[PDB]
Amino acid sequence: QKVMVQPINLIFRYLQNRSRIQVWLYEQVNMRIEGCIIGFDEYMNLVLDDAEEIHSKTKSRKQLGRIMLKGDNITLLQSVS
Amino acid sequence: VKLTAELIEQAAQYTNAVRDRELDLRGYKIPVIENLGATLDQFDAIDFSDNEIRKLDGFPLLRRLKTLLVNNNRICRIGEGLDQALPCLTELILTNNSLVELGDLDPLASLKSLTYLSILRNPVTNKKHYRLYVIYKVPQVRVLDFQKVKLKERQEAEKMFK
Amino acid sequence: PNHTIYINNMNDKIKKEELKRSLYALFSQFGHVVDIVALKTMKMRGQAFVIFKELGSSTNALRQLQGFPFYGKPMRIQYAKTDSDIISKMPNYILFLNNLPEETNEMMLSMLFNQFPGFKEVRLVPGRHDIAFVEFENDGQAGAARDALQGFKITPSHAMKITYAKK
Amino acid sequence: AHPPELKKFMDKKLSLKLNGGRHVQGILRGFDPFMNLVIDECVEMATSGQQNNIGMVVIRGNSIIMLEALERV
Amino acid sequence: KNLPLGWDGKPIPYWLYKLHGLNINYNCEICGNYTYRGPKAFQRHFAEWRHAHGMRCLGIPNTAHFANVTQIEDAVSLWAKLKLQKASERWQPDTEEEYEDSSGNVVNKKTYEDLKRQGLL
Amino acid sequence: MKLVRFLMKLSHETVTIELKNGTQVHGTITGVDVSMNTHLKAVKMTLKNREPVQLETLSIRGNNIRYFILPDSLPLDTLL
Amino acid sequence: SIGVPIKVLHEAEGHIVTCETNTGEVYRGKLIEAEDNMNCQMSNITVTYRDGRVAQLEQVYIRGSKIRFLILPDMLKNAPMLK
Amino acid sequence: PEELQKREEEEFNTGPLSVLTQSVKNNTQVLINCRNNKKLLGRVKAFDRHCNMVLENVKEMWTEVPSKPVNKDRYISKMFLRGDSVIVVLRNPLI
Amino acid sequence: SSKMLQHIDYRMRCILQDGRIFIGTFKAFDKHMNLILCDCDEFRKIKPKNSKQAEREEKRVLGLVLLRGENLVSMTVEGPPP
RNA sequence: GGAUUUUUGGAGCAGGGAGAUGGAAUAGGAGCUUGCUCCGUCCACUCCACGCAUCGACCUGGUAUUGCAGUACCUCCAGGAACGGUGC
Repeated sequence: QKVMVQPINLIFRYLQNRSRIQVWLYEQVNMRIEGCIIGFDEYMNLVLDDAEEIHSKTKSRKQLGRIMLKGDNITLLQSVS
Repeated sequence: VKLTAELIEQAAQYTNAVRDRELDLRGYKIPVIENLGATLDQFDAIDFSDNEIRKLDGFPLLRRLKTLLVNNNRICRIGEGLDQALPCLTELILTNNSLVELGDLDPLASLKSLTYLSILRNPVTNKKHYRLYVIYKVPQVRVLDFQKVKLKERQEAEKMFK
Repeated sequence: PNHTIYINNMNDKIKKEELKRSLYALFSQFGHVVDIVALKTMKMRGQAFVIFKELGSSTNALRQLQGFPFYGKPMRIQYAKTDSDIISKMPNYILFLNNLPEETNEMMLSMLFNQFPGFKEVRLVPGRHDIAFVEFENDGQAGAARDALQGFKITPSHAMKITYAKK
Repeated sequence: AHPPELKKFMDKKLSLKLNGGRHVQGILRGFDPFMNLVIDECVEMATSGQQNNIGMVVIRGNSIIMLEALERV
Repeated sequence: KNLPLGWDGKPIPYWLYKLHGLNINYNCEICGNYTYRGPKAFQRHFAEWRHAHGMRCLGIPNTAHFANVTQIEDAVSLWAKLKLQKASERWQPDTEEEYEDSSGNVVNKKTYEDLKRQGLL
Repeated sequence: MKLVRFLMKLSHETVTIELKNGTQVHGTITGVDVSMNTHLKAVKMTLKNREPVQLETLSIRGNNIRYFILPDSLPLDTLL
Repeated sequence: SIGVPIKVLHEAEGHIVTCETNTGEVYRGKLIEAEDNMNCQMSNITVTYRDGRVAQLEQVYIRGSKIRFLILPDMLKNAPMLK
Repeated sequence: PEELQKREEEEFNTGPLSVLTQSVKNNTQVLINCRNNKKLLGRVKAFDRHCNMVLENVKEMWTEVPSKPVNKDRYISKMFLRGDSVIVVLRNPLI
Repeated sequence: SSKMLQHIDYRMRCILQDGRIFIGTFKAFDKHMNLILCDCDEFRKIKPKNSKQAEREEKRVLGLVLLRGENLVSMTVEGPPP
């Protein structure tokens, strides 16, 4: 009936926007990855730009630049800009 | 008649009524309490329905036991080393038995795990202050003659017979 | 009669699992424990059934525990009207059944007459209605179940009683 | 090689438990045979009662071990 | 070479072995899963002992009617219908031979004597 | 090639397996398949802070194992 | 190839079962739609989240990747898988 | 098979696992870094794609808190390792 | 080989992802080897959080459990076949 | 056939502070055994912030139901926390 909006479609529209989002992680919901994705592949192993670790409890942000986070330790993201 | 590990391994070790591991040996009149630990740590209930066991004795080291049927037996007394061989024991149902005098209640109190007990149909039943002796000697008990124990009964049973 | 025995008339402030443990301890003696069908919903509260190995076992737990004290009120046990799902998936020798139904099913009549050590056969007098003659391959069995059936209920609209056939 | 059966649940509301004990409350919107159920109007629910609307969450089945229903669909 | 015996206890030559067709084995379930080489050998076995025993312990006589039925569930259903037919064609006076009481209504031999000697007829 | 096939050179072989739940056991395993599946036997096993628990026929998993120790009379190049 | 485990899951789907997940998320209810990848859809379930407030929800999507176990029909003990 | 194992040697040798490739062609004693914090030091005798390496002169050490953690240390010469419990396989430690 | 295929149908203590022991009368295997344990129970450590309180295990029974493939740490025999 | 659902793993780890409070017989170091001083692993009592809430089972007495059906688990009030894991 209704057609599929792929998660790769989400990531592709985000990258085309070159937008800044914060992403969730595994077994630790305290930390978020705040940055923009540069490109992609068929694998959804998230590559990132100007990213930083942002802690909930600690309240700090440690920046990496164009970082390549793991693909399996992704959960989702919120587009903040 | 020889009661062997034949009749203990061929015994039924499977889901009981309250969904526990029970091992029935009904229909033997087995008077010999031997060769039992070959339940192999996968059993909690040992049942000897239709037995003539000269008294209450003869079990192996079962740190797991959770029910035992020694009813319709020839229980006259009560043996000593019951607790270290049944620390997980709450159900030692010895009704239709032939315990007589409160000297058959000497090892009854040394267990810390007794709550669900039955010694029904014994001449220790209609004797005066018999349930009083029971409610004195059994601290952690909760199921006695299939009706709850009472704090009033415990007060009576501690206070009397000083 | 039934191997599924009704056990009820106890308290409700008692738990289903706890009363099940009590019933197991007090039922492995008079019969075998196959399964305790216990429902504590309101439509059937304070009651359960134990499915014993033998129908005479269940009715004998009923006739010995005919009001045995337990759990807030002397519990009453009888046979059931039918049998449980486990067992569902599984003085003389001859005696005239008076108040013998012109309606009874010969199957249930046979399970009644063979409650005892196996009966020989039941012969529901097919002339002038309301009579039967049943013989048992064990005369002690016949007399036992016929005396315990003096005034027995089957299809409770009547009492089906069997006495020693005359000379 | 078989797509998942979110078919009558699509375009409907689910409250999901993903790893980190987190919850994503949202609409079933998009997926793959990888079960990557993507929730728009999806909001996070933390350990504390704090909740932020995330816009459009493409929440991978990499972690989300639960999700309950808001309606019958 | 598995070559079967002759009277003088040697191999049997090959064209002769082929003629006798020993290669073919017959799963006789009645005989303790015995299995036979040689076809007429197989057949005579049905009256040989091992088959006789098999039958006795099966609970069904070694009458011809089952010979060449080797599976035991087939045997029991066969002998089942056979039993039914033997009981049918038997004339049993108990259920057939029938007696009117004096009262103008009829019963069988059995019930007639039953109520006769238990004090009415 | 893989060293899964090197561990396939183990039957009637005295080995020692340190498994995933802090386990360390001595074992003559029963038989090992291509996915490391090596079922233990007469094995004395001790997980994290444990006892010498005995298993006469036990089935030690694959990816839920950590380290394996082969016999001492075991030629390595001949085993891989 | 095809798993008699999956045949067991198919005989356990549709009615009251009780799945038990990784962190203690255990859902006892109608395990309606389970696909051989085990992403079990439960219906009218009572799930504990190991929290001891084992509360009743409806039509949950409990993945089987975290599923520690799954209590199935106690009536199919005579399965065609084992027999 | 044949061309596949050719490319396989080329992959283990001129790829990321060059550390273990040199541990095998050079007979180096290399630090296999566990994901579970148990440091085993020793050679590499059998090695392949998934980081499955068999180590000789194996010595396992842990930070064991009885306090201030001590280096629990033992040395089983021959012992195998699968690549799942491994986080790294480093050619050269300073010891 | 199918090693367990001889030891099935008996009450076998299967080990967990979290260190329990569950004696189910095991049935069958797979390529993922997901367990179908019939007449199956479980028991795990009732941690006292202390030493003057001692450690036990509270009894849990699932009956027949379809333990997903990610479970087994081991499979040993704790009950002969009934 | 080691990449988002099962078998090449996110596994490991550590229990919140203190009082001239205390036990280590056979087991810790130095002051070179005994005596005594200080020092890096727990539990019992007590102070905080009974480490904090939920719920479940139970012990206590009162309290509603007499009833036939195959159970995650079925009363209500009130106390206590003997026990379990969920958020910090």
